[PDB]
Amino acid sequence: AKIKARDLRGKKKEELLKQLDDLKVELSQLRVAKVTGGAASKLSKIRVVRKSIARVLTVIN
Amino acid sequence: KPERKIQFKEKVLWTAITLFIFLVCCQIPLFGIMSSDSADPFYWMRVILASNRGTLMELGISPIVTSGLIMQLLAGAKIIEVGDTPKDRALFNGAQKLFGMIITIGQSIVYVMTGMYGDPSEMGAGICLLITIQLFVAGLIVLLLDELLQKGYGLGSGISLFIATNICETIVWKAFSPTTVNTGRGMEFEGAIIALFHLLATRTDKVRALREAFYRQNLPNLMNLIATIFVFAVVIYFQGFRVDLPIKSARYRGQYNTYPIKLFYTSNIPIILQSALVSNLYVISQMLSARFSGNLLVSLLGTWSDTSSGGPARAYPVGGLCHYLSPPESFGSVLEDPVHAVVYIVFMLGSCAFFSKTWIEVSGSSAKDVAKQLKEQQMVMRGHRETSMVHELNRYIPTAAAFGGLCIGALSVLADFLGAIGSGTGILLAVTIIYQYFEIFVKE
Amino acid sequence: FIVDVKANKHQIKQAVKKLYDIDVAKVNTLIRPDGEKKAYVRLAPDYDALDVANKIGII
Amino acid sequence: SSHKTFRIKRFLAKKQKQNRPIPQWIWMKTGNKIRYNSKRRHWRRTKLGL
Amino acid sequence: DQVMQFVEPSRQFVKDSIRLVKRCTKPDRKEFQKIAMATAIGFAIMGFIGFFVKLIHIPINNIIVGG
Ligand SMILES: C=C1CN(S(=O)(=O)c2ccc(C)cc2)CCCN(CC2CCCCC2)CCCN(S(=O)(=O)c2ccc(N(C)C)cc2)C1
Ligand SMILES: [Mg+2]
Repeated sequence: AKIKARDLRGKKKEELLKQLDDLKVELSQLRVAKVTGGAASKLSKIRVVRKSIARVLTVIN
Repeated sequence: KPERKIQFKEKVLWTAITLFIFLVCCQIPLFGIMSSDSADPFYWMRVILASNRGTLMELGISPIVTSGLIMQLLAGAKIIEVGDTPKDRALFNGAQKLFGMIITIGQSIVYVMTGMYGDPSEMGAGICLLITIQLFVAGLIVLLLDELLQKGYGLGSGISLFIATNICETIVWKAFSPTTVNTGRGMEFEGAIIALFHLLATRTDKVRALREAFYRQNLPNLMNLIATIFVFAVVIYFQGFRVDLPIKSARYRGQYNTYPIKLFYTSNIPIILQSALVSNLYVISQMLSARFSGNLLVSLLGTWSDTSSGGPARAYPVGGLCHYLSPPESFGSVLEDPVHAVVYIVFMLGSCAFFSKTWIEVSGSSAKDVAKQLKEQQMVMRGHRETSMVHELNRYIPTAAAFGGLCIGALSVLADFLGAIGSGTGILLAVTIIYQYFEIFVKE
Repeated sequence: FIVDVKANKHQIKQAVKKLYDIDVAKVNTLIRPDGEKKAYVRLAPDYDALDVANKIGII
Repeated sequence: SSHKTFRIKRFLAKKQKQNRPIPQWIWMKTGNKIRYNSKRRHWRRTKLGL
Repeated sequence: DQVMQFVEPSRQFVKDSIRLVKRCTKPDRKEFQKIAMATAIGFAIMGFIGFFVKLIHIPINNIIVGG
């Protein structure tokens, strides 16, 4: 449920980019759900997906 | 009946004491009846009325479940004005109970003519009157409780509670009961679970025990209980399906609310009416056929014969179009009579779907009505006028009603096909009936 | 759609085509009084907008 | 003016976005001294400079 | 011919119905367990009251048969 930077270090670039793409599409779905009216549970997840994207990008760089 | 200040724990206690008032009538057997040879006008018909045999409340819920329709029918043609003042109000509720006594008199005519109560001459006019009056007293405690509840002392509506502890209790008895029935093959208790434990003592062989576990036709089969839990679970998952509509206050910022549109927009009315039409087609056909027979039309409606099914023989629509509408008795019966088997599905599915679609517009739950409601609660949707409110609601409401009817019909059909304990109509009533109680309790 | 002010019509067309694997007939963009760019994306005739909106989540 | 530049339109957009009142859940935080938005601007009264 | 207008109500019905199914929110797994446990404890309590009812059935009908 929680994406952490400790276990992303050994992985190589390809699956890191794949996971980044999955996080991006999840974030887009979260945003459209927020606009059309969704549960507070889905609203709260936006920050966690944004921070997971930040973690993945930081590890890549 | 008046109203007073009440609190939630006192409210559940009031639901409790009302349910034991129901239970003392449900448990105690009636006296003065000495005719048990027939005892099968319709199993399904009894369920809708929550009626009983040889019990205090065998009277049924018919009057309380119809009298209300008469008041609504008069209002539509505006024949009479219902109470709009407290003294006028304190009348219809009661007068309806008095009209219920007239409905009980109709039941007394039905009881003597059907012959389940007995021959009219053998009881005699006076003795027939004594039993009819005594049944009305058992019904009357329910009818006065209905007025007490109608005012609001009772939680919601008691009609659901009577079914809630009527169709479910029977499933609970089938699951475990300490009475033993012996054909001499083995010693087993009435409860399906107890019967399996008794079978293990009866037979050392593991294979015979698994054969009994799969198939135990004379007693409730163990497999049926497993199916009953599975069908309850699938109906729960279907019950959850909802549509979230962004609803916002007309004068506040950043306020996010959702107006829920559940898949089952009509919660139980399609099934209560449907379980009602299928029971009726059969109930009149058996009664009319017995009084007057040898007419091609009455045989064409239905032919009736009783075959024992792990209990007393049940009159089946052996002949007539009601047979095609009638359920398939066995998986082999579906193979042997796909026609009636299938007809049995289109009529039930279609009736619920038609009854739902029509129920949403009968009860004032249409998109326009609910939009008007949201208007009197100063509720709006973001970036939308009220006409678009109606249009947005229309995108879901009729489709939601139709597919809710379709889903409940399909779920009942699947539950019956899997051979779970109890009628599919009964299982449907139980889940929705508990859910209305569940929402009130969570609301507390 | 709502997009950012740094997107060309070509970029919007390409982004929609990749994200939603559909075809775009044309794009008309304006900049709202509040700041972000609003894009009207007209699809090919053989694609209807209602089913794409279904797949999106807005109905 | 209907004819306007991109930066002028952007500045106008920011100023318009800034003109909303405070959220009702602000004033009943703990360490709060704000009663209302005191920087609200009306188009008739103050003329935005420019 | 007329068969297209016969099946078009069915066609739009299934189309808008699977559309609604796409729109309808699904119960979450944690929510599924929560609601299932709530319905299960409700089942248990009504089963308990019904067990008491069916067990007190026996003495009262035994008495009635006796008198
Ligand atoms: C009230 C009814 C309903 N009916 S109905 O007659 O067609 C009828 C219909 C419409 C109206 C307006 C009135 C009556 C049909 C369903 C019969 N289910 C079958 C049960 C199923 C389980 C296993 C035992 C049998 C029993 C429900 C009670 N029954 S009852 O058992 O037959 C009965 C009731 C009272 C007496 N007494 C002593 C007066 C005797 C028998 C009647
Ligand atoms: Mg001036």
